[PDB]
Amino acid sequence: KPELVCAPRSDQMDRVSGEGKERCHITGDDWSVNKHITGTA
Amino acid sequence: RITGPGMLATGLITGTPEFR
Amino acid sequence: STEQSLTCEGQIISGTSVDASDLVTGNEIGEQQLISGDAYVGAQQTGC
Amino acid sequence: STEQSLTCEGQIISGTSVDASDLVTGNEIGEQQLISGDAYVGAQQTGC
Amino acid sequence: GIALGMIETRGLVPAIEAADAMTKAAEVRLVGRQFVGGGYVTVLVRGETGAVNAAVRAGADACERVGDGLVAAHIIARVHSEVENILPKAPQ
Amino acid sequence: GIALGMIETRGLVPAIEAADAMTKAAEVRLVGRQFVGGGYVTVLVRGETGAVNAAVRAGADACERVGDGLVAAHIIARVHSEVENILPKAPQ
Amino acid sequence: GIALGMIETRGLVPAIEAADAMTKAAEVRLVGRQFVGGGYVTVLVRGETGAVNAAVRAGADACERVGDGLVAAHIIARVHSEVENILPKAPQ
Amino acid sequence: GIALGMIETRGLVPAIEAADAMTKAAEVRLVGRQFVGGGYVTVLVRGETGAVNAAVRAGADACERVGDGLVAAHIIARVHSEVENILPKAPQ
Amino acid sequence: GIALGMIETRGLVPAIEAADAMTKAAEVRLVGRQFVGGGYVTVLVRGETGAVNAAVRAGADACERVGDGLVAAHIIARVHSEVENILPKAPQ
Amino acid sequence: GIALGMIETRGLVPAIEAADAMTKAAEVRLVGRQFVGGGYVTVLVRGETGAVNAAVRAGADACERVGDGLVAAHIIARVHSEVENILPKAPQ
Amino acid sequence: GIALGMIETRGLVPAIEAADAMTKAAEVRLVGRQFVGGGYVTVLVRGETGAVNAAVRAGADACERVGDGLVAAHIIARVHSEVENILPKAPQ
Amino acid sequence: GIALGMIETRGLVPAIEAADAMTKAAEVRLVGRQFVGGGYVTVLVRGETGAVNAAVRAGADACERVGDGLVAAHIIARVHSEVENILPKAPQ
Amino acid sequence: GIALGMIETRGLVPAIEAADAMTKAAEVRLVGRQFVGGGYVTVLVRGETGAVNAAVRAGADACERVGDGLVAAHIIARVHSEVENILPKAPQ
Amino acid sequence: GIALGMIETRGLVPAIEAADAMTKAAEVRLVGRQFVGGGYVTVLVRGETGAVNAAVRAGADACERVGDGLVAAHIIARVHSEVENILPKAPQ
Amino acid sequence: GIALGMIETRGLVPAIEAADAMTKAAEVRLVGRQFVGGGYVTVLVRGETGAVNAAVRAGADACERVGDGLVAAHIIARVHSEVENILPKAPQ
Amino acid sequence: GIALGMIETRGLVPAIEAADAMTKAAEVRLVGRQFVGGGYVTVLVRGETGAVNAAVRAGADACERVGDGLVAAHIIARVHSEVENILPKAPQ
Amino acid sequence: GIALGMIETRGLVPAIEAADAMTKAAEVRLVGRQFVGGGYVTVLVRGETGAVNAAVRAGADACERVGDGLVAAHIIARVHSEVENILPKAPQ
Amino acid sequence: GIALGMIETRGLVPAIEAADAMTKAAEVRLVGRQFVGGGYVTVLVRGETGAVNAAVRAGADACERVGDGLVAAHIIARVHSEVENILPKAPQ
Amino acid sequence: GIALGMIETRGLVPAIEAADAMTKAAEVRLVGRQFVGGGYVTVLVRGETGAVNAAVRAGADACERVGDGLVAAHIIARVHSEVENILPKAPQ
Amino acid sequence: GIALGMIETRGLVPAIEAADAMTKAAEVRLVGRQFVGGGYVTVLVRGETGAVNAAVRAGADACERVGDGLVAAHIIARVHSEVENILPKAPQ
Amino acid sequence: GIALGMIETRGLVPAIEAADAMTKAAEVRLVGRQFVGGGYVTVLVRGETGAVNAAVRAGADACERVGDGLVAAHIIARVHSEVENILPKAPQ
Amino acid sequence: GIALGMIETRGLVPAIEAADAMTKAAEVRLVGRQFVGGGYVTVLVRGETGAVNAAVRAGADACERVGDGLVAAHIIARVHSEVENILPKAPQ
Repeated sequence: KPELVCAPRSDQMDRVSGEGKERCHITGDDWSVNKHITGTA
Repeated sequence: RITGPGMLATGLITGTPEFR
Repeated sequence: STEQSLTCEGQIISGTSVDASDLVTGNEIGEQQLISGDAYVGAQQTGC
Repeated sequence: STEQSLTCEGQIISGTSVDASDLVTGNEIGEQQLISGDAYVGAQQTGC
Repeated sequence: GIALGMIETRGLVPAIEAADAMTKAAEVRLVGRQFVGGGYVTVLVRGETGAVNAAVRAGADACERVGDGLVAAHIIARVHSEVENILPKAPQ
Repeated sequence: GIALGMIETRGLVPAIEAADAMTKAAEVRLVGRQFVGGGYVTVLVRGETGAVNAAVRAGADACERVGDGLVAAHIIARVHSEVENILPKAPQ
Repeated sequence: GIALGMIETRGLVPAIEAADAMTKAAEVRLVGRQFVGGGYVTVLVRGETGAVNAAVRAGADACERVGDGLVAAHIIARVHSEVENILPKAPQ
Repeated sequence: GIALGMIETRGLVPAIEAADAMTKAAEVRLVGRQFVGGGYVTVLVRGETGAVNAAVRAGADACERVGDGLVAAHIIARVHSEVENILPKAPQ
Repeated sequence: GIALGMIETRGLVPAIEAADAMTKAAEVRLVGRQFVGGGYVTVLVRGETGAVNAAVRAGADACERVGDGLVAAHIIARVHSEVENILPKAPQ
Repeated sequence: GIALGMIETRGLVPAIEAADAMTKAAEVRLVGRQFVGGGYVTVLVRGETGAVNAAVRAGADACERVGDGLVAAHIIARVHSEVENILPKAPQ
Repeated sequence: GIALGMIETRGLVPAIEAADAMTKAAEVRLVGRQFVGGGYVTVLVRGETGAVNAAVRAGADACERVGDGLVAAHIIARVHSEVENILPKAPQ
Repeated sequence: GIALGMIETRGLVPAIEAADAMTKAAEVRLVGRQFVGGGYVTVLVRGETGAVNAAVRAGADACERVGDGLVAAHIIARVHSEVENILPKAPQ
Repeated sequence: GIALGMIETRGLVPAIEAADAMTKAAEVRLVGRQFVGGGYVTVLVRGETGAVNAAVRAGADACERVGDGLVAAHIIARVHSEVENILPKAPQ
Repeated sequence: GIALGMIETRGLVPAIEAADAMTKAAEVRLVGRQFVGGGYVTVLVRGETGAVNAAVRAGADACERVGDGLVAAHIIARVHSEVENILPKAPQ
Repeated sequence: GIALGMIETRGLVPAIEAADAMTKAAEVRLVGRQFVGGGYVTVLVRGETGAVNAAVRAGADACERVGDGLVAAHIIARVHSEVENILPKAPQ
Repeated sequence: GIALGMIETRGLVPAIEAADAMTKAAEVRLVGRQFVGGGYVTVLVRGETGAVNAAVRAGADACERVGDGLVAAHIIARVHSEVENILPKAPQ
Repeated sequence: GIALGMIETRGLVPAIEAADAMTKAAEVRLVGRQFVGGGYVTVLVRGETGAVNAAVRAGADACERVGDGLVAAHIIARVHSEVENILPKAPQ
Repeated sequence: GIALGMIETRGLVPAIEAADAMTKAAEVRLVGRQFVGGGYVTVLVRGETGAVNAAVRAGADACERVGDGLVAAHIIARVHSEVENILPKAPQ
Repeated sequence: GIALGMIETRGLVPAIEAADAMTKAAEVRLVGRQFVGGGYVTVLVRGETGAVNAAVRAGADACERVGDGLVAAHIIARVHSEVENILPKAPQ
Repeated sequence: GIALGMIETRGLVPAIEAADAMTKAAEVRLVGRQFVGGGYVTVLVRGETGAVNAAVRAGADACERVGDGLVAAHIIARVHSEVENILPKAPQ
Repeated sequence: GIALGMIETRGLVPAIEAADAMTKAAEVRLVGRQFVGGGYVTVLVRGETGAVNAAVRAGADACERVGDGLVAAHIIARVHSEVENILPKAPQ
Repeated sequence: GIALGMIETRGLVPAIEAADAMTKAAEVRLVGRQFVGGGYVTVLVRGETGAVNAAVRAGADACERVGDGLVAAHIIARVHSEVENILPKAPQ
């Protein structure tokens, strides 16, 4: 596992900054998407 | 060959004397 | 491309064509034959 | 010259073409400019 | 239709073959079979100008290698009124 | 029978030989022997497709070398209804 | 008009383009679009022999580039009365 | 007759051409056209065994170059009673 | 029919000859003669596509060597409804 | 009977030939023709085990080289009670 | 409007994505989605020529990546009256 | 629709051809044909901007090789109010 | 039991053999046979999870070497209620 | 519950696995299981945008390896009102 | 029909097999079997020439490798009236 | 039953031994013992397809080693009705 | 039926496997299971002669690689009355 | 839907572009536009948190390439009541 | 119309030049001149997709090299109804 | 449960160890211990398909190196109802 | 609210910070905190899928840098009915 | 069923995710969640052996990488009655 659940604060600024930030790796049935899925932003 | 729950966990299970 | 349906005398007929086509089938029989009288096909298919 | 009226992503948009033609004139002002937004002309002339 | 398509053959066997292909291959209506003499047989078929062209081409190829073969294949898009007197009109 | 089988020969003697061979070979009914003119004699037989095929093959072989010989041997499984107007119905 | 002109394509977009080019090319009547299955779609037009020949020729040229492409272009100047039972009368 | 003549093709344009050539060629009665799915189209004719052999040959070599082509050409001289249920008696 | 066949020439002598040839050769109706200006005269004939094609093939040949010459020979097997407004309905 | 014999072929023509051979060889009942889709046609027969064994063997031989080909010939001497629902009972 | 814009795709997911991209991009009225068979699906839209061009371009771009991608992208600015009988009027 | 499209030609035959290709290509009215003198003929079409672009482009491609050729194919998306006085309103 | 076992095959003969093999192997009630189209046939069974594992193994082996063969074998130990709406209840 | 998520698979077994995994993951109602033809099966579900993204991820991962495989996984957070006329609302 | 098909075999087992194959294959009627003497059995069928050809070929194929084997397989398309005195009239 | 089983032997002693073995082996009915001539003696049994298959197998094995030997062992699962006119019904 | 199918094996596991394969394979009933002594175990079934043959072959194939294997497979199409005294009437 | 999603851009053109893409992408209701000053333009959309996230992501991608560019993209799932005074209440 | 074409420039002079060119170019309705701040000035025109495209292309040409120049040139064929609230309805 | 698991051994000591290991390993009920004869001992258990698999493997492994060893270890998830007549129900 | 979102931390101070950030960020209910033992503290929130994802992301960011740190962040859109027995219904 | 399946994890977030996968996967019942201390949390499920094997495999695969991770995943098909005293009967 990466040492920290959430990515380093300086690694980058997220695409969408608040309550849409992808820095933290939230496992489970989260609203993220992967390579397979199309139709996303 | 035959997909399903029996294919999900590999080497992480213990205590299964499943035949063959 | 098209040779524009030349008549036997050499004049160019333009517009709609009843001439031979490679994509078209069914009307191929007797395409190459030179049929006398009034011209209804070009001088390419017949060779007139 | 039909070629095809291609788009930025590479899909051929066959049929009626509003793209600029060598024969046609008067619709050629800023024909090659990059107008962001909805795609109306092929990437053949403007690019992307 | 008033166009006329004619096929002349050396013998009767090619003439029958030509008439068969002509009538099956378009709307054309078979009008006559005239023994010109000396072996020539003419099969005359009347129809529209487009239909007659399809028939005559089919007939000419049908009888090209049957017997002595095709002497002449002719199409008249519009026959003059007077020529219809010397043309076969009856079904036979 | 509806199929038509025709043999064309140069001279009457091969035609009668062709008619004899055709009518003996299969169940084909002789419908006509036409003098086309110019020394062509056509014999026509109407029968079922199998009989017509067998008869015509026999006819061509029999009269192949008899006299001047053969001009054409033709089999038509079905003749358009319009063509039947230019075919003999009974021999003469 | 009785001549039949058919165009077959891999998909419906080429078929519709062919139907448009055919109906515009000459005075022919669209009589049916058939979904043969397996991605083959056939368009049948009915008209005069000269009209159908012109229509099918233009239709074949237009739809060749469109989509997967053209499969079959066929003109039949006169279809036998038996065939017409398996031929659509009007578009579905 | 009772014999059965079948021609199977990849598309409907070859099937109609085969059906047209078959019916014109010999005394056969077109019975059915089937959309087997996946592009296969079957045209079935009935008649005398000799007639069916003539028709299938005409249909096979007439529809070979049109469209994707000819898949199967086949004759059955006599058809069992059980099979008559799986064959289409009515023209379509 | 509705197919349109136009022949353009440099002068009235080649135009009148072309008009005479077109009407004599095939079954078409001469609908108009137009003085385009600049010495160009256009004769327009109408009829079925088969007849119109035969007519314009006859007209082009006839007027090639008469007078200044043939400018354009064109066939429109089916004209849009709008274009019929700019075409003379009958010669005046 | 109870024994089940299936022959699957690509296209209909091979399947009709297989069905004729099966229903001629032994006392079996043609229970169904199933257009599986994509060109697959299945013919199912039922009867006694010995009769079905002969029927399916004869069918496989007959349609092996007919048309596109044979896909599978399968015999089941006794199908489960549950499977009887998916099997056809008599043909369409 | 009278212009037609069609997008052909492999599968249904690209078709629904293409349909969504069209109706969102420009003023095009969806008229239906047709299951051609063999995996093809087409979505037809209607509107003005300018709107349809923008719609078809947006649709083709949006569906290239999705799934098996698109098969054809075609604009027909004006459809002949006959073709209107084979195009859906409203979606189902 | 106020967009103006114009096609000028040397002779009436290309002008009629261009007007046919234009009106067929898209939904554009034909608003007159002016004989400019010296062999020139100008056909004016009015419609929506997108439709006019497709029509004029289609018209230029059609009459380029017809007769003496195409002179000018021009588009004016919007004309000044004063200029509309010098434009024909309906076909003549 | 509520576990679901599915076997997908190319053609119907492998599917019938699979369904027969699965039902005979373990306590699995056959529930449906769906024609997916394009050659795919699927057989679905329900039973206890242990039974379905044995049945699916047998069915996969049974249909592996039959015809075009097997495509997919899958076991779902528990199926959500919403998916019950898209599962056959009894074979038809 | 507006966001639409569609998964397209080759065969019905991977589609049922996708539907189960899609529905188990989050609160999405299964609206349709469409047989596109040619082997394509599409399962559409509807729900809130957050749930749909979770559902489609589970389906794409679950059905990726089952059978022939996954074709497309697509999400549309809001479909145009026109598109809903082509979207199933209850699965049959 | 009147065509005669004959198969001569050594022993009765080959002959009865030939009779079954001959009658099954084509539309012919068994007119009798004769024990020639010295282990010769002749089976005779009468019918149309087309059927007799198909029948005899099926009989020759069937009995070639049965028992001692096939001696002869003959087709007389038309037997002279005299030979009918020696031929069997109906089977015994 | 209807299936026919036949054994051909050189001499009568193997023929009678075969007949005893057939009737003792399975539930079949001995319907004839025929002196073909030249040595051959044929014993025919009739019964169910399964019964006759067992009966003939026992007959062949028992008769093989008795006397000059065995010439043929043949089954005919369905006997065409025409072929029953040359089959003994009750033994002589 | 009356035919008796006997399978003999060394041990009981192979015999139970063979009784399970026999009964499932074809339409037969398990009359008994006798312990011969010294290891041998015999399983007897009854059914139609054709069904019993299929069952025993399936039974032999199933148990030949289970335990010490198959010793004897047998069929008796008709069992004499005396032997029925020493056969198990019904399974214990 | 009470979540708040905001996109900031340099220049109004990206702001209008972002609002079009954000509203069309998902179910977010546009709530205002504010000229910050110095070239910054902010557009605020409310809606469900899941839908608002999808909208903002779509808007950011679409407006990034247009004009000077994207400055910020934000979502607040539950905006505190004190901040609701400074947010626009609806677009004017 | 609905299509929106906006040109963003630095300073008022380029914006006035762009606005002058856009309204002159095609049938577009100048709807607003917005001072974004920081030197940005945006001119929005409304019209049909074809007309707006001709305006935004022409308008970006004029002001590309006027003053500081052009920042963004955008076209939206169909703006979502929500966005229309944040767009000026007429230049104040 | 129906599932049957049988372990055959040489001598009793392995059978008791196999019986012990089987019952301890999984939830299987011991139903019979049978002395086949000649040193064979068979131990049968009944349970669920999953339980029987777990038990039989446990029993087979345990008794391999005990005494003379293991002869067979057989699992039958479902036994035809007929076989249940010859299976013990409780050990004695 | 049926979706579950869990944050696990090392210590209680990060847990309460996560609970405060999670609850103030989105509309969720803090349903419990559990002292897992070993210095792990899990805070659980129940809400809608959109709200939960916003909350957990707010929770993870808040407690990441407070105390020993964040161990796990998890969202379960659908929690099985059984799982709810191991989840606190309401906060302590 | 009585087969016991245990999954042990470091923390509670992995345990709840595991329990969700286990119960969702197969027909198991969550019977207990044990806090072993030191950050070990165990979830116990009871069901039939086939169901538990599927449930445990799903739980191990689902929580393998969730949070701190997975410690152990075991399956006991039959627990000794003594061990039942230490296993929870229902969870709290």
